[PDB]
Amino acid sequence: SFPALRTNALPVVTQSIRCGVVTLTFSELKERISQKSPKALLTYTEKVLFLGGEPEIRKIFSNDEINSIGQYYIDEIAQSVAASTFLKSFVEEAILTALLREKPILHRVRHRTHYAVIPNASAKDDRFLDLRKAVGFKGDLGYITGNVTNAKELSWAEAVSIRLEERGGKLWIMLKPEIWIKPLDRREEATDFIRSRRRYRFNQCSYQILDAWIKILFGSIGGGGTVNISCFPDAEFKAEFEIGTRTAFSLGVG
Amino acid sequence: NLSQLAAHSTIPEPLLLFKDNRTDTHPLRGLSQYGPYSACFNLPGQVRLAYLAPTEHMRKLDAIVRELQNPATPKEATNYYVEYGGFEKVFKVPLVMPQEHLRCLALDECHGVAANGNGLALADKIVQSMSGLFRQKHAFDVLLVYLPASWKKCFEYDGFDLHDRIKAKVAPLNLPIQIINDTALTRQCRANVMWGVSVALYAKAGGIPWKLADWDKDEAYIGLSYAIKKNAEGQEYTTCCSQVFDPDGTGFEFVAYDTREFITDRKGNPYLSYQEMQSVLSKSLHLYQSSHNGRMPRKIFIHKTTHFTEDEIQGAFDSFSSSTEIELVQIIQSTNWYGLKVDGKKGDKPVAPASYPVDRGLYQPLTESECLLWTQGSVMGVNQQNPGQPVFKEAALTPLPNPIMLRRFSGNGGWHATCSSILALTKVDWNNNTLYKKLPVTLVYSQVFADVVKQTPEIVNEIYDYRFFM
DNA sequence: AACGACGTCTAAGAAACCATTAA
RNA sequence: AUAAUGGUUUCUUAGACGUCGUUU
Ligand SMILES: [Mg+2]
Repeated sequence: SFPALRTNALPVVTQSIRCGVVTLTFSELKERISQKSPKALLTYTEKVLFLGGEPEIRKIFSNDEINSIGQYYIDEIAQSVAASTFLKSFVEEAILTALLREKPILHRVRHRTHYAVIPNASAKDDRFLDLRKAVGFKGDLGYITGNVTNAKELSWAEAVSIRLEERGGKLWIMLKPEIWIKPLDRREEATDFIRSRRRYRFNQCSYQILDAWIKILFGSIGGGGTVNISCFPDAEFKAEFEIGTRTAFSLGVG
Repeated sequence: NLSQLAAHSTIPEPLLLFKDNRTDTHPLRGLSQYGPYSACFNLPGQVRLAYLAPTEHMRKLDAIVRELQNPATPKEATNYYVEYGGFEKVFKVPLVMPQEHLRCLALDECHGVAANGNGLALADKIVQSMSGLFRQKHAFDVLLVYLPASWKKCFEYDGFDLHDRIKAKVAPLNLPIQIINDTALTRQCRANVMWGVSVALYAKAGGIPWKLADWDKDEAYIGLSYAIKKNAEGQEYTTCCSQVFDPDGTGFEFVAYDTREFITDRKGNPYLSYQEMQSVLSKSLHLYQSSHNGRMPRKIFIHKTTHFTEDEIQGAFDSFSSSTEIELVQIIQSTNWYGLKVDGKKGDKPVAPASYPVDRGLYQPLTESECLLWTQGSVMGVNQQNPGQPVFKEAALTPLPNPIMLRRFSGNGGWHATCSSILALTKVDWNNNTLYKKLPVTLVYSQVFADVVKQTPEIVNEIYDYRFFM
């Protein structure tokens, strides 16, 4: 038999990564990251861990404080991600920054989850057209971003929430489309506007929206291929990721 | 393939049983076509009824009663609702109206009490007004209470519930009670309200509207749930309780206990130790033994919302004999997964998405200890319109169904039994007029009884049945 | 290494209110 | 409270870790 169930999970193929470890609490490291705001990612563990460039660490830490810098090999990335929560967030940021590189896609964070917002100024692009057909009614095209009626100084756009999960020794990336509301402190005022927007997004409409978002995020689907992405390809401590394009699916037993 | 998950399967549908042993998946359609299960035994031979209304609200009760007697037609939903033929036609039992000695009026001081905003005082006054009808316990079966909207101030606040308070206060006096608010009178579609109130009154008069078919006699299903009460001194009193569902010999049993049997006193994490778990499961074992004839359950399907600790697992394993297998599945609602339906190659077009969501009763095994179950989806054969279009119950709320997740802590083998049992237990609720519920009835009854117990600290310890809190 | 006492990360729930009414 | 569950925002709990201490 051929009934099919299609999920919103894409596989992650990389198993091990290399990163910088600096040898000399979490709150002070976060404070230093906030004040410095460098072009690198950092986290606190038994030893302070980072991914990026050495000058960023030089700005972060005084020259008399860094005892040494070494290379840490995080083998079996799924097990390490499952074991610790800090490594989960670090891999989150690494794979996401590798994903959203060299693309006209915004980036916003609410409730400790990551989104991929479509910019207002770059709404009328060629890549942003296949999503406008799925949002559109019948053969017409849909507005991918705009304003909300009876809501002064409050905009809206189409966004997708990106997460990562570990299930049985495998790493999956979760995609789920919502509508992003700016500013963030007044999202409730558009709640009804969201409902009336998604009231008629049935199986086929949601399927097409998901396919369009996958195309926008990756650029190529089909052929059983995978996309290689890079986070910070301008330093010794770089991240290289390989992500599948076909979403996880299943077929009936028959 | 790099992303091909494990093969999925479907368990078709629960089949409800009606009078003269007739199988029907549609509850309302089977009720209208066949008769209720209890009408075969004529256990509620006559559904007597009494009123309890403020000084001038008797007319609303009379009007809803007359609407219950007369037929009605569906207005809002049409692919699921069936025409309501009136109480006598569908349930074969009258609704003889209360006489002059059963149409009591509440004290005029109830409004004065509600003016200040004292929920406990108003509940006590309502119960005291009710107390005059305990003499005529043979003159009526179900009492109807109308709560006017003018009391809306004393309805819910700071963790207080008038509904649970009076349902617990009345419980020692063996008398089912039904509350009718302005919502039931004002709601535009009258067929739904009539169906719901009729089923509630018939089930609370001692009857069995419907019961599931193909149920194994030697099985048990237990579910625990907890409620949180904030104390003055920064405390988090967690009150847990349990509910079991028994097929018995020929009836239906739906009871619910309290865990605070002179033990526990948690005031902390919603988890119980070895002693508390053993004591709680001892009552379940005793009740299963007593309701049946000197026999133990051949299986146990204990469920709850949170996860079992190792001490809890040991207590569950030791509270029962070695001839029984205990599944300790945990139900998780919030999930980051969802699914979409894709149809196969039919005619000449390639694969395409369907116009309706994925089939209800479909499960996907992710790991060896976790699975996804679809309690929401498309049901076939429930369309009162053209009989080829599936029905999605929550199409007006969510455009797509949200799956539930099952995390097993014991057992082995496939997920057929657990998923089939959960989906079957989702349809046996009698308080709701829709097709099913998201969660199995054990969790929902445990949750509502936990709220009831938390509302009244001084709740007497005997075991109540479903009809007294439904 | 003696057992608290205090900070981060995550995953899960429960009160307490809003809303509309099945391609 | 005839009823279904979709949002929003808080709070709590449980794990995982770290840091002086502290006891001894
Ligand atoms: Mg009820």
